[PDB]
Amino acid sequence: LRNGESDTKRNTQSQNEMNRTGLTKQYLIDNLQKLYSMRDTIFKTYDKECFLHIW
Amino acid sequence: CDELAEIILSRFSLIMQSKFSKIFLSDIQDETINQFINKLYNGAPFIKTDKYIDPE
Repeated sequence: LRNGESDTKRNTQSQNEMNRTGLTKQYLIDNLQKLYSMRDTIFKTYDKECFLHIW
Repeated sequence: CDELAEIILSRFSLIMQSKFSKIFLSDIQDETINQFINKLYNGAPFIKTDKYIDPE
């Protein structure tokens, strides 16, 4: 006559960490055309509201 | 005379209402307007300004 017993306890603790970084650079020719008046329109509002418009 | 009084009330109100003026729109202290009016009121066949006064 043979009797057996058996126990077991497991305990697993895990940790993850994932860091992602991306930089998608897109070259459109349209964005180059819109560059033109970007700086100039700064001094079109200066001209209209601070300086004399008659010769 | 009641019918005549009402017409005169309308005729006189039209005389006092009918007054014409020229109105310049610009910034509240843009000294160009004063110069522009001074030229325009006197003789001024040709007046030179910039695009921002927009006479039309």
